[PDB]
Amino acid sequence: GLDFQSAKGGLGELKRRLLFVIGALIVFRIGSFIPIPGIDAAVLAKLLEQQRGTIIEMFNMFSGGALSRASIFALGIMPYISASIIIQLLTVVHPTLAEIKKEGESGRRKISQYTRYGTLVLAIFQSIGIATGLPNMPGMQGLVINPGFAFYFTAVVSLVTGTMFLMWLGEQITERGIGNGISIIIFAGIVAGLPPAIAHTIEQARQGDLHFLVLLLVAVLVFAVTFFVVFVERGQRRIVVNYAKRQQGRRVYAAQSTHLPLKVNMAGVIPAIFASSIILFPATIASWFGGGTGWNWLTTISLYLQPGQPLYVLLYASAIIFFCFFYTALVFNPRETADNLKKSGAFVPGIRPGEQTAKYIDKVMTRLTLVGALYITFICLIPEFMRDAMKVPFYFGGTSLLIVVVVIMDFMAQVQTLMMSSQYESALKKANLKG
Amino acid sequence: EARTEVRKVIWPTRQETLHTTLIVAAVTAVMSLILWGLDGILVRLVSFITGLRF
Amino acid sequence: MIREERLLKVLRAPHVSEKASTAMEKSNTIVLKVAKDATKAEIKAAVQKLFEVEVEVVNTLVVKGKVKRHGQRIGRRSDWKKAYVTLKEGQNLDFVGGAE
Amino acid sequence: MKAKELREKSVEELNTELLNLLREQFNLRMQAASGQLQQSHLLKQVRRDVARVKTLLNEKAGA
Amino acid sequence: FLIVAIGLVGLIMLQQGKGADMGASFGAGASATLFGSSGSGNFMTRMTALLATLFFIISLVLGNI
Amino acid sequence: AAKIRRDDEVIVLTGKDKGKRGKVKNVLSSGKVIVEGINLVKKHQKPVPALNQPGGIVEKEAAIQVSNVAIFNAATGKADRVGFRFEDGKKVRFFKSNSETIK
RNA sequence: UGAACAUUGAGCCUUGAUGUGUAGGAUAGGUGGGAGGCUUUGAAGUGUGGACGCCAGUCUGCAUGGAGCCGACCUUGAAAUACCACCCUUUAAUGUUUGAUGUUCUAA
RNA sequence: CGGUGCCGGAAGGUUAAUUGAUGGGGUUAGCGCAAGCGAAGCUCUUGAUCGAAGCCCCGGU
RNA sequence: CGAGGCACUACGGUGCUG
RNA sequence: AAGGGUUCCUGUCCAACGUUAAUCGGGGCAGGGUGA
RNA sequence: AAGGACGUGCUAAUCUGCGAUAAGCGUCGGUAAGGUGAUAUGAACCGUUAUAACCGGCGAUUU
Repeated sequence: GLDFQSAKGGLGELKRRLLFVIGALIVFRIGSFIPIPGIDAAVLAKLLEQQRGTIIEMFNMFSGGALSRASIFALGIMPYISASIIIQLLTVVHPTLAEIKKEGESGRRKISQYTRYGTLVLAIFQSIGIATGLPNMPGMQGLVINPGFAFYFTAVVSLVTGTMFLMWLGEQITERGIGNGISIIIFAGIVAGLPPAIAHTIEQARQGDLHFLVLLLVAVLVFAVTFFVVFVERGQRRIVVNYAKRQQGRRVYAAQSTHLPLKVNMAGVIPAIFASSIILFPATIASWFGGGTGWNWLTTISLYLQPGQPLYVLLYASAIIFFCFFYTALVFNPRETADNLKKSGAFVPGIRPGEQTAKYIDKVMTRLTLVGALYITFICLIPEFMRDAMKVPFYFGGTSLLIVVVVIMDFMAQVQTLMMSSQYESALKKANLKG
Repeated sequence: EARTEVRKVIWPTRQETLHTTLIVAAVTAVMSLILWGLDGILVRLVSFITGLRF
Repeated sequence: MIREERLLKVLRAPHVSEKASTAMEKSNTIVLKVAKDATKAEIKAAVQKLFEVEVEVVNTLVVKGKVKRHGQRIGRRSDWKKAYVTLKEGQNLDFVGGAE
Repeated sequence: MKAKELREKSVEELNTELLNLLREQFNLRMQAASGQLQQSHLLKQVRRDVARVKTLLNEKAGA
Repeated sequence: FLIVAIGLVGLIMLQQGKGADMGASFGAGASATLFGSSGSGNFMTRMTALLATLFFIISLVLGNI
Repeated sequence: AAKIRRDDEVIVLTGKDKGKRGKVKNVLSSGKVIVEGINLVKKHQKPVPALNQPGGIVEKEAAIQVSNVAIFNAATGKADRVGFRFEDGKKVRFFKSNSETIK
């Protein structure tokens, strides 16, 4: 804890990135605690406890406590995630958009521009939608002034600016290095409530209570699902075979050495976060317009699938598998490997660069994400199954659990690799010189 | 057929495992500490912020 | 018995390397390395009795090394045999049930 | 080595070697040539253990 | 009538920001991957940045206190 | 017989390396040993891969002779044959270099 | 690597009949013994073959013959004869020995 | 048809190995005072005798 | 099998049809 | 056929070696390929 | 049998050693703190004074 701090402070490039990474997470909850004008936190706070929809609640835990208290970032990262994929699907549908994306850097930059103007259009639709939805029957709002044109107009302006800032803050820190703006926002929001509960439990009891018993069950579950993710992540699919022989001697034999070990064996990091972002995105807004004055049919469809009864589990689970397997197919890698091999003076047979190598990456890519997608659905049923006897825990198990493991495991996969050579270098230095 | 062919090559590619993953689970627990400790920082620094700006 | 345990040792290594052994292993036939045995009868009975595939007649051809132009001597890697063992039922690629 | 060979007998070693030869060295050596998993130490055993058993038989009909 | 006039202005702040990204894409692309280099510093348009964060902490004191 | 082992302390009879001691990390069959901090040369080591093989001219342990280094006993820098006369069920070393007889 | 039978030289002989010069009746190669045969089928006489036919003749095998021997119980010469040894021969049959050929055989 | 070669003939001459007659020599029992003669046995040398094909010769080609 | 045509393709070629 | 024995093809590389240059080759480098 | 042919290691040409029990296997003793023969010591591991390796006597396998 202390050691990792010295190590990342010691190399000056790491220091000043981890400065903004930490602070971003901090500034995320700065905004959430301080109410904004044109909407007041308290009226919103009771109104979301009463619910208009199970739909709304789900939406609230990804996006964080910035939708719970009436504050900027409320819409959150989730319209940008919904936008990026929708643009990528729309590229195939249109003849016109396909050409803009293919043509050079500038075309790919325009697509990327259209998506961020996209994102902001959906934000203004959601702020209109949310603002007028609330005080017209299911609740009432405003102590700054009572409802009216002024009240909704000012309300819109605030959240829109909020979302602009959020999208620019995510983009900023990707560029600089360390952490993604997608993982930053979801992570801040969900985990904020977690340490008081944990902190409470340790103090109260150690051999059991009731409240300890339910948390303790979830503690077995959490470790199981962590095991399974590190189980799928170890494997061997890296093929090593030196090109030619180039006489013998030197080491065990001096051949042109070409090691090609890619992959990791892990899928459903990025895709699982998209798949969930997308399906709640129509749904939540639909709910808002039918609790308020708007659509009653659009909401009904949302209910038909997502959670309410365990009959609806099988409809979210086909959609999860599907949206993940979709997202990966879009992401370019089924043939990346073969183009690289060519570029390097490293050649070989039994896997000769060109078309045959490509066919092998395309095989690899497919079975890999499909199996990572399957694990995701199993993981959900496992709390369901063990809870149908011993009580009904409702701590981190299912959706709650995956977000936390993926984020710490992504971030300290990349970050422990830098960190751990820093540690090694420190220890060997003390030992060789003085220390 | 078609769906059996996806399943009959996937049944031999289901391997991907190790033991000593309890090492990695001890670091999932240290990884958990980092999220508990960053969200406890929020309560600390954002409460100084609740004095001021709240 | 039909044959002993030492007439059930005849496979030490497959052959999968590139064209006509990845192409002619997926779409049709199958291929495996027969070191220096000089038999066909026992390679048919091998992947029956052990493993789980049934095959047609095993087809035999000698390969006169995979040449190395110059080495410590002149190179040259010693003789071996390639055999098309040729499936008729089971239609799997083997390496099922853990290594075989 | 020493005590290993000596604490076996005629009947015992016979039933142990079928396993050694076929699918404790057999599985390994095939796997190994295919890049799946080959560990050099593991080759040194099994191969040199089934071998050890056959010695005793023609030497003294079991140790 | 500060909240009404400055409100229209808050929207203005949204413009200069929505554009900063649109044009600020000579090394950024949604989920792109570009590790910076010798180029960077603090923008030229970061004056917009400071104008933003400052703008909302500003609506803090003005709105309630 | 032998004075070196795998934890031997020397004092060194090699010039520019006298008054210097360390453990004997490993014995070589070339009549060599590796003594600490002295066999270091600046070695022009290729950084092909950069982070998987180190750049620079890195200080790197060679090997010096066993017959131009000299044991330190436990009080004296004396070296002139060590006794194996004593048996504890296997040969044991002691000094006859000074005749102090500390094993 | 041999046998009978047949011929035919040559080697020892064994057993019978002469060994003729001149002179000597004739049968003297030489040497020695020597008046000797007196029997009655037996020489001789009467006849034969051979010896000489050179001087009457006898000799010597055999038929007749029981007829009592003969170098002439001469004598010439260097030696005298019968008869016995025997030089040696002329000559014949046996025992053979050997070398040639011939003939027939089988058993090498 | 002399010569030379081949074919044929033997009347006679010439003629090996082989068989070894005779002559000469050495030794000594014995006799001899010497000199010399020396049986028997054993030996050295000499060769009478018989010796074919071949040659000579007589024809033909 | 097939003169020749219908598709897409990296422009190497493959399928469809006769 | 004989004989050669991989010289065939593929990815690659040009210092020497093809009467020259040489990106190319049967040259350097190693694999892939001969199925009754 | 002498002598070969062809293999054989962790893998890879050849050398060294050895034979499908194949750079070894057993058995009795010596010996040992470092090692797994070489070009090329790498990858993996083993020993550490009493548990690697090497040496010698006997045996085994010896296509």
